[PDB]
Amino acid sequence: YTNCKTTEDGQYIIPDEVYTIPQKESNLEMNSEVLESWMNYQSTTSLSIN
Amino acid sequence: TGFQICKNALKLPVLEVLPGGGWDNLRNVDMGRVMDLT
Repeated sequence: YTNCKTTEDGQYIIPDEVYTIPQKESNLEMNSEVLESWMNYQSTTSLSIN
Repeated sequence: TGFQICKNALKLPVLEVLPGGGWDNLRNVDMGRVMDLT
């Protein structure tokens, strides 16, 4: 670190023997999946004998 | 060949995207600079 070399954006100090290509890339992927099932069964039998 | 003097004087960021570097066309990637940047 003799030369106190810095990345051009001024963010980080780097050793004299390396160089940085700035590729400031971000990837986002959000996947949401909702499954809802509802089954309602209702029965009613009624028998009357007189 | 460092820009730290100018940063000390001007207090500005350096344009980080610069020509003069080598370009591997097969792999499409940057490699060490060819032209001199002072």
